[PDB]
Amino acid sequence: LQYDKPYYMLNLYDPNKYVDVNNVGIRGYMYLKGPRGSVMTTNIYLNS
Amino acid sequence: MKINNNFNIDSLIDNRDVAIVRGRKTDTFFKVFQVAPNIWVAPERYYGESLNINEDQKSDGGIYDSNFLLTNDEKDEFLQATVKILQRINNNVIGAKLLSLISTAIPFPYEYKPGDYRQTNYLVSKDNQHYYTANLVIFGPGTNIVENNAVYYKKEDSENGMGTMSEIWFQPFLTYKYDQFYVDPALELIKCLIKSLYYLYGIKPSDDLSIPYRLRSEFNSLEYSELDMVDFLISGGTDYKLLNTNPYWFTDNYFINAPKNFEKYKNDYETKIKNNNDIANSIKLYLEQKFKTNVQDIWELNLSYFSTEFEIMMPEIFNNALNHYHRKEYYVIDYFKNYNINGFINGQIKTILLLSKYNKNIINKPELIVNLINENNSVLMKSNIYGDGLKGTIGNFYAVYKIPYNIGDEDSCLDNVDIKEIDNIPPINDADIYPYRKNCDPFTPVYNITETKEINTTIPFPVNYLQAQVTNSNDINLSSDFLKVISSKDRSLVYSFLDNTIDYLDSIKYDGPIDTDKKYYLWLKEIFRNYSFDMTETQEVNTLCGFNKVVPWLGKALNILNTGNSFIEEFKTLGPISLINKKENITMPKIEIDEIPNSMLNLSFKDLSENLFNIFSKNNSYFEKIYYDFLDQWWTQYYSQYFDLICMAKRSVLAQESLIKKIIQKKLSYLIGNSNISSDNLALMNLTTTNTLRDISNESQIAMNNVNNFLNNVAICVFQTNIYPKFISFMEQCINNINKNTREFIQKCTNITENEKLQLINQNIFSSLDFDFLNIENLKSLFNSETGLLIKEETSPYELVLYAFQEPGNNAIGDASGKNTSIEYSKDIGLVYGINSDALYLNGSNQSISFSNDFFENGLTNSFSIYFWLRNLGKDTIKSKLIGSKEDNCGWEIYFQDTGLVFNMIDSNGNEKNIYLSDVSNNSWHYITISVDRLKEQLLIFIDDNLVANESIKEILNIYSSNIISLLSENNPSYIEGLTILNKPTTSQEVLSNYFKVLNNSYIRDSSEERLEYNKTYQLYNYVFSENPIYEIKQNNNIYLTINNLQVSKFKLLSINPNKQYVQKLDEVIISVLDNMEKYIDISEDNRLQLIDNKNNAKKMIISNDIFISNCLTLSYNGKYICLSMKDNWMICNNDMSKYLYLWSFK
Repeated sequence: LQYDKPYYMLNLYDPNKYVDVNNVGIRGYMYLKGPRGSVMTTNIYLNS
Repeated sequence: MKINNNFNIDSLIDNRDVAIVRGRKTDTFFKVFQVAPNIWVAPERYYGESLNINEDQKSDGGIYDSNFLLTNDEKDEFLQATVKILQRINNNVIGAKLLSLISTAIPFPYEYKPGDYRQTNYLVSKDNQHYYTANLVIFGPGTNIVENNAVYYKKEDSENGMGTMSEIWFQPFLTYKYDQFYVDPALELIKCLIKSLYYLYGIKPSDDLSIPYRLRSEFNSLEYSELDMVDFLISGGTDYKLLNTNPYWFTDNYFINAPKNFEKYKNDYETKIKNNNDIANSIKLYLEQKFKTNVQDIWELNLSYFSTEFEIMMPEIFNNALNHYHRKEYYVIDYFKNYNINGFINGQIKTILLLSKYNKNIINKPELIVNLINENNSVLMKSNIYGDGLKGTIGNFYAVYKIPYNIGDEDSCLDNVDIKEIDNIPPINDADIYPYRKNCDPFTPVYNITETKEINTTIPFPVNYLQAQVTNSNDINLSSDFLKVISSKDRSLVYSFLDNTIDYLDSIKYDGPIDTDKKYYLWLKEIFRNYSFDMTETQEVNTLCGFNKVVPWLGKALNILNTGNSFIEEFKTLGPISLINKKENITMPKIEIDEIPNSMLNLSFKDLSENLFNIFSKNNSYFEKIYYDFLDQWWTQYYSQYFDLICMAKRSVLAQESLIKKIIQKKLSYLIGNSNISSDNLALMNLTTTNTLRDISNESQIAMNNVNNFLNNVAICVFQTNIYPKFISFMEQCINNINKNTREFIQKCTNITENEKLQLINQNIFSSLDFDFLNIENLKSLFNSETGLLIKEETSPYELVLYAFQEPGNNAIGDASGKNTSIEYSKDIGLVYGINSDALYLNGSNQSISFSNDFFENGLTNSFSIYFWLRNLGKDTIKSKLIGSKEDNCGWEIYFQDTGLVFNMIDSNGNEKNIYLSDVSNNSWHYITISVDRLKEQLLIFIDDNLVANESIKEILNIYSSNIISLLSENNPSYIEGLTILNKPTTSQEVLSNYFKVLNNSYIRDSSEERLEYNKTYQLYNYVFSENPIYEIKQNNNIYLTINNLQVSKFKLLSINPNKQYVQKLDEVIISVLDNMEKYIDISEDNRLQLIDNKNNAKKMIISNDIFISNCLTLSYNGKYICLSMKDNWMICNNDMSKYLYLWSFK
């Protein structure tokens, strides 16, 4: 793991959800939402 | 949602929430209470089944009481219990979503005329002027009071997507104990609710659709017990893991048709109904919410998911065929005493339930009667083997099923459900309900008629041994001859396999009577130790599959290979496959593979290659499906017998445990009644015998886990050595044929050149790399489950693990072990960082902590361990108490004394183990561990990581003390961190691992074991010269640091960032010396350590150390460390000397 290197977030409890911000400010918060989507190329690979 | 708990059996009828309705079309009427929108409870027996039925019409394993739920008090109890379970389920988020879904999953209205819809879900009042909307009504049980069930209002309407009402038979008062826990009735209610979901969405399968469950290996005939589709889809367990595979090896037309019908009725609603004003908007909203969740979501709901979400322990292996394995025993649950919103009060294991009166009424009609007979056909032994209530077919399902070559394969189970949206829907009033007359099928009770057959055997079967190991006599002689046990006409002996315990009892057969409590303690301890060495003993053996924990007593527990000298020798010379009866059971699945289409002959090279690639992918997927089918077949055929062995062995262990407890209790009662022992000694004897029985239970659980793991491994190895080679051979033939066909097809193509023909031929071959699906981790991970994790954490050896931290406002201190240990601590105890976490700071006068836990009382035969981090800040030689449990001079304790510690163990009889530990109180952290092992009778004391004491406590009897462990640390302020008490003895390897694991947290420690930090005035020392500090002296117009074989130099570390406080491993440092003006370090040309004044000229060294050493850090620069120089003694940056020279320390 390295500093100054953007990373996307994943949670081990609920992989299907990803991190998003509701709003920016004091009253804002961070939350999880889905579905993760899927990238597929037929007969070779299919992953979230 | 809000469950209405303000209803009693005598509430007045309001025509809205509580009413009296009619079941089906019969003239029977009953009272119902609406608990939540569209869900009602009928606190009465089910009207459809007659309360009394003929004796031969009784279902085996079922309890029949026609007087149950009869009086109004029983009905009110049922109502309150059901409402309490409803509240418990609703409190959890997933249970609340399930309840909202059931509340909104109304059956589809029936279009009597185009544009005219009539409801199907309705209840008719007594005089037939009030109609009630209800998706589900929960009744009491039918004829059998333990038969929870759910039935549909109309068959066809619930089969073709329209949906019907559901009616539930529920038994909230009875539960059964599986292994070591009581099954939560909330989970059974959840299972019935999910079945009601299947009924409400009209996705009920055809009755003939049923996947196989077990192979009836008890019979001498080939027969498969197959489980219904809904039961398999919603039961969960390990069996559901052999069907829910990606890709699906088992598929049926039902899984295609059901979404079709769902979408059809969704279109019917959204086109015809949603735009129709003929019906109330309530039905519109209910249907909108019903159709918002598809059929896949309903399919993925099963008891494994709810067990994980609700944290409920459930059966996980063959959980729908328990009536053959687990002859249940029933316990009554008092919902005001033994239940609350959080399930069983004090867990599913630690709660106590009164045995139900109905256990004697359990009907026992066995599917088989096994009769052990001798040469002259005399009936020696007789036993009953029970069925499972599952349809048994005579045809092999695996040899008839056709794995679909052509199929299409593509979140939270109820993520789309909105509880708030469903709650906001106003209810359906009585004045806007137009019923449909033929909405109810005529209910017919179904009676299962079991068949009984006999078998005569010359060799005892496992059930013969299992039944011969139980007895009702209270004067038990544990014998060692099953033939003699059966032949014993006196009915006195009872069969057993505990050779150590039997031999010990034979040795003290002529021993003098136990007159005093000391002899009783000696006898009880010896009996416990012999029992634990008989039961928990295992032996590692190397078989054709690996290292396995062979448990030797199974041969004498289940009559498995008693012919040979020992169980292990037979297990090795015969292999795993010998542990079962029916060993050649695998048949080749019926498989069809589409040949290459001829229309591709006139295709270009690229298109032909792409089609061949698609064929290759489909063939690989088909081979994977064949492997999944083989895996399921191996389970259902071979692991069924091994799990029969598992359950039989666990039952044998429980029988032996009960026999031993009988012996203990009879001896204790005889001593109480026929001895001159003082009364207080009798009271303490009873209190100690209780704890000894608890420890015996724990040892039994250990043995059960051992046999479980051993047989699981044996079954996996059977799959290795017997099923996979057959799969490999069949797949080799199949790939050979497919390669031949593809090669011929390519050679027959016309639009392809010869070189391209060779290219395509070699590109689309099949070899062993395509059907090599074996994966040991998946085969051993089938048996992992949420039940296993919950049992593991509930029976965790950690009785106490103190955790401490600082929250803005206060400091939190407590137990993190999950047990019932209560903590009462003086609120003037601060927390300061110790080694890895916070540590309690004790003044030594008024700071007290008290840990209350039953196990802390200790006893005669409980092994335990105490370890922690101690840093004394005192100098008192007086024997001052530090920590321990001491009631009436009896117990264990540890006091400060001199500059070290004293460990004291005093039993009731006066025997005292007093040990002294030197050099412990030095303003430095020490990792103290004590391990009292009552099995081998060993006392181990470790300081830091050295075995400082290894004594024998063979002469220490009962040390029963108070449940309170008190941390006082008299007269010495001190730091105490990571206090931990386990109920298991600790070995040296575990102590070393814990020591290094806690220490190795990427922190740099000085000589005081504390945390080194920046901007702190330390003093440098060498590991070799720890007694000799570092001095600064002027020479050659410079200043140099050296030892003497001189003003001691003051050392500080500096970091680049001013936001860093402590010094972590593997980081840059600038060494600084405090002179009249501060100076920094540098390395000169001769690698000597020079003192400079320039701020930026000083270069950055690197700090590291070895994890094997607590605090001997090393300073390096550009790959070359700093080491002591030759005598002349300064420091040099050279690596042509011994390793000890690089080591350093700070103070």
